[PDB]
This record gives sequence, structure tokens and C-alpha cells, in this order.
Amino acid sequence: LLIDEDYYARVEGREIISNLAKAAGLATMISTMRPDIDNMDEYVRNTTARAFAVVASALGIPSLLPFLKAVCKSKKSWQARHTGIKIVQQIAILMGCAILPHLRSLVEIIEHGLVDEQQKVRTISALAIAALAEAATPYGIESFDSVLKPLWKGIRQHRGKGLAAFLKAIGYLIPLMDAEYANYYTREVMLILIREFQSPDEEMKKIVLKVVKQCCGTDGVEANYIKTEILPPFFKHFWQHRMALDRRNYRQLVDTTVELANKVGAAEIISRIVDDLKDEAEQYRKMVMETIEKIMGNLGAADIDHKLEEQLIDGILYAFQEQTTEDSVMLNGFGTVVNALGKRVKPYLPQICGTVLWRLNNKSAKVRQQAADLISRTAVVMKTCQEEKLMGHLGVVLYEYLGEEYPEVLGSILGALKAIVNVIGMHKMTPPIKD
Amino acid sequence: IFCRKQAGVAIGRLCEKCDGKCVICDSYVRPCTLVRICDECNYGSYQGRCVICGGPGVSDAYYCKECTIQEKDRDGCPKIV
Amino acid sequence: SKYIGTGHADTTKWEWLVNQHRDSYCSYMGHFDLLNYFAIAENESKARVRFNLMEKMLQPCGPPADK
Amino acid sequence: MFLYNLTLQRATGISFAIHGNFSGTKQQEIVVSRGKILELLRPDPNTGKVHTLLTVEVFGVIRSLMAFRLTGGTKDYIVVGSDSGRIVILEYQPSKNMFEKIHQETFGKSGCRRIVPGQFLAVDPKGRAVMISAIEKQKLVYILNRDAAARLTISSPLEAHKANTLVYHVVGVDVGFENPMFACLEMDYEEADNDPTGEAAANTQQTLTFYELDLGLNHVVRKYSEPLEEHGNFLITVPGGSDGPSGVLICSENYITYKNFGDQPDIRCPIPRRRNDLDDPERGMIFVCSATHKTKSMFFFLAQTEQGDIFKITLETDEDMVTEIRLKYFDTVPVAAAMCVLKTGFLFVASEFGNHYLYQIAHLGDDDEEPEFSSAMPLEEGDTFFFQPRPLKNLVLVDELDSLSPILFCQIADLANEDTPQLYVACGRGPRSSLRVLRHGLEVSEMAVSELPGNPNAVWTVRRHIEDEFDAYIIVSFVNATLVLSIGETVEEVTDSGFLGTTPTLSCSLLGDDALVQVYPDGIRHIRADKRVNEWKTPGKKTIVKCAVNQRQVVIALTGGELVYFEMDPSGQLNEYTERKEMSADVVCMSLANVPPGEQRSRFLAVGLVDNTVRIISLDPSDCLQPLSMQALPAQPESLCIVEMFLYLNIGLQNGVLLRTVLDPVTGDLSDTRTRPVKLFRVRMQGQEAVLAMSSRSWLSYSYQSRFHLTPLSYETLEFASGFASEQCPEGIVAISTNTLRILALEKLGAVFNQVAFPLQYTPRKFVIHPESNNLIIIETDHNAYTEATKAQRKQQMAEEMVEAAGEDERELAAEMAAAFLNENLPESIFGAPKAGNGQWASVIRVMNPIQGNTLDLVQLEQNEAAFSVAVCRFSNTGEDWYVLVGVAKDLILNPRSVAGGFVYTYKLVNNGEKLEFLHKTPVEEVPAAIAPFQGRVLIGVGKLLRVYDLGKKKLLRKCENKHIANYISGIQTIGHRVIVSDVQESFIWVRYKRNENQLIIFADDTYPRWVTTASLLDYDTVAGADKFGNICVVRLPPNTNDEVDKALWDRGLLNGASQKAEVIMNYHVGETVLSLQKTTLIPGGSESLVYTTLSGGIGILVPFTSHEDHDFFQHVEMHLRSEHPPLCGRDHLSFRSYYFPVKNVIDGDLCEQFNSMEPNKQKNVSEELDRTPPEVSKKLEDIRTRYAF
Ligand SMILES: [Zn+2]
Ligand SMILES: [Zn+2]
Ligand SMILES: [Zn+2]
Repeated sequence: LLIDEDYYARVEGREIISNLAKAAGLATMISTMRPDIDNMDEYVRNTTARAFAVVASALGIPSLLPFLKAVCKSKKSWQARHTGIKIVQQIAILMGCAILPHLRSLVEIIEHGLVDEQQKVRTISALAIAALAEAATPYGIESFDSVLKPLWKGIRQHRGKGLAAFLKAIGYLIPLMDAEYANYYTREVMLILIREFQSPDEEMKKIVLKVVKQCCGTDGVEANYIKTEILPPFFKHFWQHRMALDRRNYRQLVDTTVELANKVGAAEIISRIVDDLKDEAEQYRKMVMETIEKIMGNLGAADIDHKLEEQLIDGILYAFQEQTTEDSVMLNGFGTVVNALGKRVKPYLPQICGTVLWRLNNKSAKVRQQAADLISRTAVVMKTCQEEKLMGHLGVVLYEYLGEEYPEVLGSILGALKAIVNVIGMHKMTPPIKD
Repeated sequence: IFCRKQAGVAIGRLCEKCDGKCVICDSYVRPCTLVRICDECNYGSYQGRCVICGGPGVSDAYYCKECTIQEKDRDGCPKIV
Repeated sequence: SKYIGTGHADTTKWEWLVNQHRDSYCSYMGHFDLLNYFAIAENESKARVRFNLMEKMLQPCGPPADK
Repeated sequence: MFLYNLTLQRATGISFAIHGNFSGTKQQEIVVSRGKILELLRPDPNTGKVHTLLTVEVFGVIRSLMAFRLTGGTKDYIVVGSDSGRIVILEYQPSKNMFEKIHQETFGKSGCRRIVPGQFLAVDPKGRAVMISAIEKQKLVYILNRDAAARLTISSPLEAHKANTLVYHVVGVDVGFENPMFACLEMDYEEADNDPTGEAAANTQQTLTFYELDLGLNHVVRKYSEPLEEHGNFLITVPGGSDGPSGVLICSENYITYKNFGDQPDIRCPIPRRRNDLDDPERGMIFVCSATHKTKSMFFFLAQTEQGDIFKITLETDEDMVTEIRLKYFDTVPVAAAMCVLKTGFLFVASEFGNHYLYQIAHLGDDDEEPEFSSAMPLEEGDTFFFQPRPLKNLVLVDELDSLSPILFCQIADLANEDTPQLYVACGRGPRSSLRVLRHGLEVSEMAVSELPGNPNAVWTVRRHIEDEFDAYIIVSFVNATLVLSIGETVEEVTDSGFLGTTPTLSCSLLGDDALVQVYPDGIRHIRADKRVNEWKTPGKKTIVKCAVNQRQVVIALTGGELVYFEMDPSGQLNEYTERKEMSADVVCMSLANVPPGEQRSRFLAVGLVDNTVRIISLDPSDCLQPLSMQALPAQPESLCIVEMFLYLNIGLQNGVLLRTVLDPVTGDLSDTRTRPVKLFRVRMQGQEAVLAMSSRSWLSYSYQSRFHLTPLSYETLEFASGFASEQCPEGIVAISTNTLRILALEKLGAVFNQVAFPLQYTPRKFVIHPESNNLIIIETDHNAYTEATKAQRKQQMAEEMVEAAGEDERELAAEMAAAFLNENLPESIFGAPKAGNGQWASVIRVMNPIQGNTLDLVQLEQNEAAFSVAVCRFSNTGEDWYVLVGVAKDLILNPRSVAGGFVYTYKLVNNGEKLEFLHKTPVEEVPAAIAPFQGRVLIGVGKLLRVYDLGKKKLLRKCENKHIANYISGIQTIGHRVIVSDVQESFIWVRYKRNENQLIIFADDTYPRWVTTASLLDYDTVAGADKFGNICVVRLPPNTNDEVDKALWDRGLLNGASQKAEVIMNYHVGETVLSLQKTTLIPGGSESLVYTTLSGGIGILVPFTSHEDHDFFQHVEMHLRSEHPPLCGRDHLSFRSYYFPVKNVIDGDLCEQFNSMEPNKQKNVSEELDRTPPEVSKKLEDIRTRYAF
């Protein structure tokens, strides 16, 4: 039950096990669960580790602390040490910020495992450090002093998934630190990170991307350092068309880039990708457009100058024209960029409304619905730009399209008409109200 | 017919058929205070369900202005059993 | 019905007034200025007044009547 | 009739006090509960003062208050249990200076209910969980945690309910990092409900209950329950875990018991009584408050007894368990509602009534000669511990906070011959009681005052150095003379360094860091620190008339507007520019803008002529000698100035009106405030630039909470003033009155009311004002007390008892300790009144002068006599003698009520209102609780009897009587023939008295049971009154009621009363109990308004609305601020003002004045529906406060 996909199944399993632990006592739990500590099957050991974590949640961490002290240093087998460190990881994952009073004790109990001869023990130790750090966020950095030198040395030797686990632990440790040590440490790890940027294995690339998102979001890592040292290889190696075909990599790179623009400045990130708005790969266009949407929705357009404005206009025009699918991302992106530019999109508004009218005359009604939705989204800025004649012409074409048989497109057309009436007014409206 | 247990942090929901209705007095005039429900009524497969029919919830349930004026929002979980 | 202090058609005078007195004592201990008034009338600390009202909560109207 | 409520001074009594890092910094701050107002205070560790950082009116009764800190966090949140039925977790934001509602969990109905929680509140010491709890049946536990974003997450409430159980006090247990445990004192009243013998109440013992909360198992379990040997009042959490042993400290009657489960026996230590105490031996001591101190190594507890003695409690463990409890006498402070020991050795004693105090912990009391009481030493279980209470050794008093709680009577009267009336308010309880005179304005403390010959007309404070704030040579000049004084360490009248010298100077301003341009009528000289007197000749033969001199510019205007301007040259030469064009007339007022050292020159300059026309232009060289904006004021501007920060230009006219406008190149929003012509000057109050205007009434435009308040000052009416700095006055005003130079400094920042307190001896019930001598005839009555004669004779009896209770050899030591006990006198205001006895009383009468502090006459009454009413009157049978009639209850026991009779003393008020002579004493059967003059005779309320009395020779002659009053007369009002009588439970009763036939005919009443404290009269038909529960009602007789009414068996009223009923036209719940109402006018030239004073220390006012449109506007403002700005405790404001009776015909301006403290986007969002700018809404809100009393 403790590994079932249903979340409520796992909650009820943990509750039953904890009630069992509090009814029977710690003694019979250790005596009962010890013969399976060094079992050959990995899933029995995983179940026992989760069970021991819930037992620790029931009876308190100090009650189970000496058992972990004995098991994690067992001379007889690496399996017992692996299970104890996994118990510590599951304790962290299960209890969250409640582990903080005994976080120092847990780190001291498991810290020796980082220099163990067995690779799996090192990996589970790094993962347990990462879980304890995540649970302790944003407190408890002092309790990690004694773990700082092993991991930092370990990444200068280990490769592969072990190195990935060590770097993940480091990436979860950095946001807990003060400005000076965060600066020092992220300068120390950026070389290994940028080296791992070109790794072919996808799990490593996801983990390093997560780590760069974490470290760039930490106070003390200055914007100029990220500008000069982090941004060129990041944009050169991660923003390629191969990674855009998997959803997880897509989403993770988008959120990481938005957090980067959140810290180093909107224009600094936006200027490096606007031209990719005109790539022939439509999926790449969608990715870059979504990235620009999130970045500009957080910070606005006050940071964008004239040249980058024209670059953005040309890119969104090309992306909207070479559209073959009814992407809601293109609609929302066009709408938010134009509405964020405000009165600054005024010189570009003729060709834009031309393209909307172009999409308003598309043979397939869903494109027309998208164009009408764009009209509704941008009517206010088009009003404050004072181009009421094109708006009146748009109202005339929509009124000519009012005999549309498909209801959702017709509803969008009516919404566009409501937008046009709200911006031009009732006296100068074309067609007349009486018609 | 009302559960009337001690409500918690769970937010009551309404289905598409009763969107905007007041769960106590059935009035559609002036919603006011967000509905809270007990934890048992939101446990497991019950999360997000309509506080009147148990069907899928699409909007937040509200007490009307008249009910909050009369402090009928302080009587416990209004999930109909 | 489950709320303490409510009543019914068989409520006796003693129970009704015991409910009234207990409600009133809790109200005095809630409303700071009522207890302030009461602590100015006698020459007792507010803590002493609170203690006295709490000791009065056990039987505010005395023992009940038979039948 | 529509009214408007305002609060001139908020409530000052403190219900609860907690300490913690609410600002998130290392310094500790105090959160105090003023009832319906939550305040954050900052005790300064350097100067020892207390600064009120924030006051928020929460519009609800705060029944509990406790702070918690999460594990690893560095900020403290405030958990508030209120009468709203919701538990509110708040966090102080120091950036915005406001409280943010982090959490608001709804669990029950609103009100101080018996089972809805909010009364009792407990936290876990690790901050894991809190427990709110009611008096009865209901305890809720909220588990608190954090997400990854370092916010606060509150769980669903876990019910730990137990029906038929009373909760005395709840507190958390410092168990450490284990499961959070809550400690309760509980009573099981179910056995005493069904026991008619009453034996169950004599055996219903208290239970110490330990509720454990398993966080993983997510439920509350009743882990432990133990009986107690005696009923305790509250509990102290022992700091446990690794800090020390866990467990609780039960405070009880004459005992404190450390209690903990496991292998820990309960350790019992008796509370030490005072050695040779003057209280009754039947009484017992309970701890009223406690304040634990979790230090780095060893903890201790500061527990204050009922008398006021603080005890330092330590626990000698020698294991995880505790072997001994050691108490030790610390000091003696007044009785505290809450005590807060702070870091760096402070202690904030928040007294329950009267002024609060902040002491500095000097010593701890370890290596001294005082005995330390221990629970391990043997006792015979019949003798307690005795200590000798000495004055303050381990505490040094460093601050007090003036609190008006409780206000027992008030009167608004111009007893001092001034223009505005003063607030004469009887305050305090018992020996700490006093009478406080309250005046509008900040207190001004003199620093140095000197006399100079000749009346000055133009004086200035000039410094030779800009960096040196002290004036090196202040030019205190006159119209014809110049008595300029140089000020270094001391002021000496020397004018050698000045350019004017013996010649008079109309202006002397600092034109540079080392140079000053003085424009005397002889000429304008830019004299430096040396003798560089360059007397530059002005354009024309005219003298200096108007001067607009800043730190980087100087404009001298002669007659005809000869605006000779000059900028800041780098050389420093006295030169006049060629742009000297004659205007239409000379400027009566001439001023420049701010000239800081960062800016090269100012940005504005204003010149206003005496023909009621002003101009404002830019001070830059691009707009020289050319006006930009004009102002056609109806009066000639006598002075003008500009104050930075949101800068504002203030122009004072020739009359006492100052118009303030916003800083702009054009004329801003002009708001006129009333304030001799307004010779406005600038000053630097608390670093902030402000303006001080001298007129017939002075004014000082202070900035308290960034508000423009034109509060006056309590100082002499000076003819002129300027800013100055000295050692005694670091930021003060050097001012010149009529031939009197002075230096004045202010201490309090806001200071809406300045108080002077004359001490008393007992609790003052009422006082009246003698209309001839203008004195106060105070009655002071205290329950549970001894008169001074009886206290002295009881001390003598105690000495005579102990000298024979020794009863052995060598009694020289006993006789000398009896003499040492007899001759001493511990102060009653400091050590408490050592007085006891449930039936005992102590009452005095004091004729006192309201101006000074002298008590003209003091009549001490008997032991069991208690004055409850007092009045002054003339008589028809007697001549112009003023008779003081004092009603006294004899041997009144309050609970249960059993009065042994009553008396009315009469005094003739001899020696012109300065002495009382005992003429006679008329006995009555009930308490004469209300005495009022009536048409040359007097009205006395003897219980439920309304008696018209006339003064006789040896007694008082009862000339008429009515006995249709319901329960008990508490107040009698009189206007014309009608007599308005207040019942103790019923409403006001109207009595028509006919002089013919001698009949008191009741003709009207009101249909609501109101526990009326006091009443007031508005006109012939309308009566205002208050409530014992904190309400104010206003009732009015309907029109065409026949007042000439006259068997009684056939004729009946409407509902068990009169045939005519009085309709209620106003009802409003203040939230704090009102004991005085008066229809007065606080400022001259305003309009009449109904002032009320409350028992929590607050003074408010009710203002009639003069138009329909103002009432509609303020109604819409109150409606919008009810919704878009909800109160902080989650209480509905409309339901709070409709607490006992619904709100009617008032608009609560306490909520409407939170519009200015609301967020500016929310401000314009509220104001856009009113079709007005938020400056216009703030202008109307200030106009309703200034066109009436402030
Ligand atoms: Zn429910
Ligand atoms: Zn439904
Ligand atoms: Zn309703």
C-alpha cells in the first residue's frame, strides 16, 4: 500500500503503520524489521525504509536515532547502510520542515557515507542530503557545515549519476546560504555545471537545469556574474530544437529561463531569443513565445527599447502568419505582448490588423475564432493608439461574418464586436446601430 | 440533513447546475462569504465536489449576504448528507 | 439543542437562571470593561475577580430544587 | 437627528501584553491589547523610553493575545482570540507600518459566548501548534507549519472537546521536540448540577489535564489528568527540553505547586505573606500575573502576588526531576494585568488601572542578605513564610506611560480663565487614584527663560555655522533696540559680532555655512564668521521691509515691491542684482522654498501683499522677477512658509486662519484651519520640518502618522519664535513674548491631550463644580478598605497583640520591633493599600482646587460609610448659601446586596467654597444614590423612591415622594419642570412635577431595559444616556404628548408603565463603558457636540450633521469602508456597533478615519464611487473634525 499510485492510499498506509508502531512500541518494530535490512530485493528494502520513516514520524526521530546510528555504520554489508540512509531520505520527504530540530543529528549520522567505497551508498547519501535540504528550506544551513567539504570534493572526482546526485544536493544546499558563501560556492560549482551542460543523458540535463534555476534564484549570486559566465553557454547549449520535442524538458527550460529573467533582467534574456521567433520549426516558435509570455507577464515591457521592440513585432508577426494549427499559446502571446507594449505598438498596428483581418478571412473557422479573440484582447490598446478607422473596418467585417453557423466562433465574433463598440463608441460605429 | 461538523481549511464547491446559489437559504442574491467544509466531507475522492449534490464542482460555494448578516456561516460544515 | 444554555418546554426556572448566570459570568470575563467596572466596585485585582467568577461557575444559583 | 462618532483619545488601559520580535529584528517589542485597540510598542534599550509604533482599532473585544515563533524562524506572529469567533494570526510589517491578516480561521459565532472559543489561548513553545479554548466544553487545536516559501500554514481545527467542563486557564507545555502538550485547569460541574444536597460543589476538585497532540496521528488525546488539592487560578510553563525540566507551575490560593508526570512528585511551596501584614488573616494571596525568563543557562520566574510583590522563583533540580522550589522576594510594583521581562534587563509592568511602567532590572537578587524561601525546609503546616517588603532595590524605574483607565467621572469646564474649556477627569483606583486635568495641546517644557528690557517685534536665532545647530549669536532684536545674545555653553547678551550691533535689525538669517546676511533697516550686510560687514546699499533710500532669505537665496523687498533678489555667489559678496522692478505694492509676506546643501538654489518663492493678493513663482533664475501662479485670498497673508514632506506651502493670513496647499508650481488644494496675526515660522521637530504659528491661540502643524494636525502648545503666548538647539533642548524653540525670552521644548510627539495629575487617596466616584468659587467637591469611596483612623487603630491593635503574643523573656527586641513596625509607613500608592474586609469601606470628601494641587478640605467619614452621591445647590427657605449634600450608604455589602440604611450629610460650604462644616445628617432607609437640585429644593433617589426634599433645621424635610420607579434610582436629571430618572436596569422615566399640589407624576418612559450608568440632557424633549455594557442611547419624547396628566385602579399604562412612551432616536455601541456624557464645545467658535468619556481611558465625541448631503456622503464612506477595509479581528463592524442594540442614526468615524491609513490604490478605488479625489475625501473627513471640536 505504501507504493500505490493513489495519494490517499499512501496516507492511509502511513496512518495504519504509525498506529501499529504506537500500539506495539519501538522495540518490536526494530526486532521485527531487522532481518529485511540486508535483503537482496530492492523493493522490500524500499518498503521497509518508508515504513521506518513513518515509524519515526509516529514515535519521534530521537527514539529511532540510535538504531540509525548503528545501522548506517554497519561493517557487515553496504545494504544496511543504504537502507538507513534511505530511511533518512524518506524521513526528510515525509516530515518536511518538522525535521529541523534533529536535522543536525541526521546529517552527522549519514555524512560519513559520502566517502564510502560503494557507489550506491554515495548516491543515496547525496539524495538524502538533497531531501533534508529541501525539507529544511529556507533554514538550517549551519547544520550542514560538516557536510560541505565531502560533497564539494566529491564532484571533482565522481562522474555520471553519482555526480548528478551530488550536484542536486549542492543545488538544494545553495539557497539556504547567506550571500557571501552562496556567491563563493556557486562560483566554485559553475565550472562543473557548465561542463555537464552538454551531457547527452536527459535525467542529468533536467537535474542540472533545476540546479541552475535554484542557484540563479539565490541572493548573493550577482546579475553580472550570471550575465558574463552563465548566460552564453546556457543559451548556446540548451536552446536547441531537439529538446523542444519532450514536454518535461520544454516546461523546465521555460520556467528556468523565466526565473533567470526574473533575476538578471527582462531585456537581457529577451534579446537573446527574439530572432528564434522566426524559426521555421513551429514547436520551437511555440516554446520561445511561451517563454516571452511568462517573462513579459512578470516584468512588463518598460525594459524593452525600440530595436528589441521591432524585433519582437517582426517575430510575433512571422509566428502568427506561419500558423497551421489552432494554438491558444499564439493567441495569448500575441494578445499579451501587444497589450503590454501599450501605446508603443502604435506604428506597427496597421500590418498587425492586416494580419488579424488575414486570419479573419481564413477558410477554417477556428482560425477566425482565434483572430476575433485577438481582436477582443487588443481592442483597448488599439483604442489608446487612436486607429479607430481600422477598428471600424474590423467591425464591418465581423458584422458581415455574423451569419456564421458554428457557435463558438460566432460567440468569439460577438465578443470582438463588444470590444469594438467599447473602444470606438456608438456614434462613430460602422455599421450604424440601427442596422 | 446538514453535516454540521467543524469546518476546516477545505473550500466548498458548487456544480454547474447550482453555480451562484446560497447553500443555506437557496437565494441567488449577493454572495458574500466563502464556504468552508469539514475535513471528512473533503477527504479522499470527495475533494472538490459539489456541496449540494456531490457531483463535480466548477465554482466556489458561497453564503449569501443575508446568511452572513444572520451569522448562518458560523454553524458548521453545510455539506448535505 | 446541543448548544449549552438553550432550552425547551420542560425547562425549569433553576436551570434557566443557572444558564443565565453562567452566560453572564462568561460575558463579564469576555467584556474587558465589564470586569473593569466590577474590579473598580470592589477593591480586588482583575485576576481575583476572574477567580471569583470562575468559582461561581460551579453553582451560580445554589443547589437545585427537588422534582 | 444624525450623528457622527469620533475618538479624540483612544483607550489607554492594557488588557494583555506579550513580547517578541514582531518587527523581525534583534530588538524585542511589546504587543499590548487596549481592548478594542491593538498597539505595538517599542521599548528603547538606550534611552529607556517607550514609543508606540502602531495603533489599530480592531473593532472587537480582544479576549486573548499570545505570540509564537516557528522553529528556526526569526519573526514572531500574533495570535488573537476575539469576540468575532475567529482566530486571527497577524504579522507586523515594519515597511508599511501595519498589521497583515496572515490567517483568519472561522470556528464559531460572534460574541463573548460561553462555548465559542477565544477567551483562552495557548501556544506550543516550539510554535508547532496553538490551542484556542472557551470557558466551557470546547477546545480547538490548530497545527501550524511552513511551506517552502517560508509562509505560515494553519491546519484544520482538531476538536478536543469535553462537555460539562469549565476551563480556568490553558497554557502550552515545553516538552521539547516531542508531541506538543497543552495544560488545562478543569472543573467538572456535572456532579454539582444534579446534586440538590450541595455536597458535590464542596468536593468538586480541580483537575490538571495534559492534552497530548500526536502530530503524525493528527488527533488530540487526553494523556494525563490529576486532581488538585486546591483550586488554582493560572499556570506557568516551565522551560523544558534541554533548557531544563518540563512540567507546569500551578499558581493557587497561598500555594504554588510544580507538577509533572512520570517519576516527579509534586513540589509544593507556600506563597510568602507580608510580615506583620495589615490585611485580614482570613484572606489569601494568589498570583495575578507571571513572566518567565528563558535565559541562556538558568531560567527564573517573576510572579506578582495580589498585593504587588514580585517573587523570583527558581527550581533546584539536580536531575531531570525537580527536588526543590526556591522563591525569593524581588521588588514591589503596582498590580499588573501582564508582566513582560525583556532582553537587556527590562520589565514592562502593564498595570491593570492607571499608568503603566517600564523598569530596568538592575540586580537579580542572589548574593544578598534577603532570605530565600524553599520548599525543602520543614514546616508544621500552620505557619507561612514572612518577608519584609522593602522599596525598589532590583528595579530602577526608567519610564511610565500615562493611562486614563479608569475614567470614573468627567466634566468639561473653563475653570481656569482661558478661552477653551478643560477636561476634569477623576482617574485611577484606590491609592493610585488621582484627578487629571486634560488640556488640548502638546506639553511644552521650559529650558531657559530670561527677561530683557523693551518689547521685541522682530527676533531671530542665527548661527555662525550651518553644521552647528546651536545659535552662535542669536539676534534677539526689537523694533528700536537689538538685545542680541550669543549662546555657547550659556547665553550672554552680547552683540559685538553682529552687523547690526546696537542698531535694530528686522531680519537676521544665515546666508551660508560661514556667512549670514542680516537686513537691518540701516541696510543689508552679508557678514561672515569674521568681521566682514559688507553693508550693501539697497535700491533707493528705503529701509528693509520684507525679507525672503533662504540658505542659498536672499530677496529684500522695500515699499512698492522693490524685489531685490540675490542668489548664492561662490565668493560671498553682498551684492544686489539688477532685476529690481517696482511692483504694485510691498509684500506683507515674503518666503522662499527649501534650500538644502545638495540643491544649488530653491524651487519656489512666494510674495503676498497686504491687499489680499499673493503670488508664487519658481526660485530658479529662469523665473526671476516674474510671477507664475496667483492666489486671491480673502484676507491679507501675514506670513508664508514651505515645509518639506509631500511638501506643502502654508500661508497664514492677517486673521487667525492658515491655508495649507500642496507643493506645486500652481496653487494646490487649499485647506483652511483656524488658529493676533499669524506670524508663522519654521522649526525642526524630531528632525521633521514643521511650522509654528503665534497668534491669539498658538498652533504647531505637527506630523503625527503623516497627518497635518494644528495642535496648539501648552506654553506662554509668545509674540515671535524661531527654531533653536541647545544641550537641554536639542530641538526646541527660542521665542520672545512681551519682554521675555524663553526656550521651549516638547517631548510627546502626538499628544492630543496633556494631563496634569493631582493624587488622591481612594477611588473617586463623583465630583461637582461649585458655581461661585470654581472648586471640585470630590467624593472618594473604596470597598474592602480601611479609613485612616481605623487603619491606625488596627496597626496599634496588631502591635499590642504581638507584644503579648511574644510572651517570654527579653522583650526589648519585641518592643523595639513593635516600635519599628509602628513608626514606619509604607507608601500606599507603591506598596498597595494594606486593607481588607468584605463589608468594610472607606470614604472621604475632598473640596479641592482645580488649578493647583491643593486640597482645600478633607472630611473623613466613618468606617462602614460609603459616599455615592454629591450635589451643590441653593435653597428657597435659606439665603444665598451653597449647600453640599452627600449621600452615603451605611455598611453596604455588594454581593449579596444588603444595605443597613443610609444617610445624607449636609454642609454649608463655608469660607467661599474652601471648607465644609458638618451641619446635619438625615438618615434614610436605602442608598441615596442620586442627588439633584430642583427649583430651589432637592431631589434624592433613595433606592426606588424619588423624594423631593427641602432643607430643614435639624434634618431634611421630605416634601414629596414618588414610588413608581421600578428597581433602583441611579441618576436624576432636571430641565424645566421635567425630571428624568435613570433606573439601574430600566430606562429613563419622565416625571412631570407640578409646584401646585406637590405631585411627582410619571408621564413617559422608554421601552428598553438599559443598565444606565449616567444620563445627560440635550433639550426639553431629548435625553442622552449610557449603559453598563458599553452603549450610548439617545431617546426623545414624541410631539404632542399631554404633560398635564393626573383612579389608579381603572387607569393603566401601555405596558406596565406610563400611557406615553419615549421613542429611541439613536443607539450606538462604543465597546467601552461610558460613565460621563456632556453637551459642550471644546474649541471656541465651533459648535456644540456630545462628549463621552469611557472607563477604558478613551474620550470620544458625537457630532450632529448639519446637512443631508454631508450625512449621505459619510454614510456612503462608512458603507464602503465596512466592506473594502474589514476590521482586523474579523468582527463585522456593523454587527459590532449593533452589539446589544442596533446601530441607529450614527456614522462611525473611527472606521471612516481609517480611510487615510488605507492603501492608496484602495483609497482611490473607494473614492471613485464617491466621485471625489481621495484628497477631497480626506478634506471632508478633516472638515467634520475641525468645524466641530477637534
Ligand atoms: Zn461535513
Ligand atoms: Zn450540485
Ligand atoms: Zn443564504
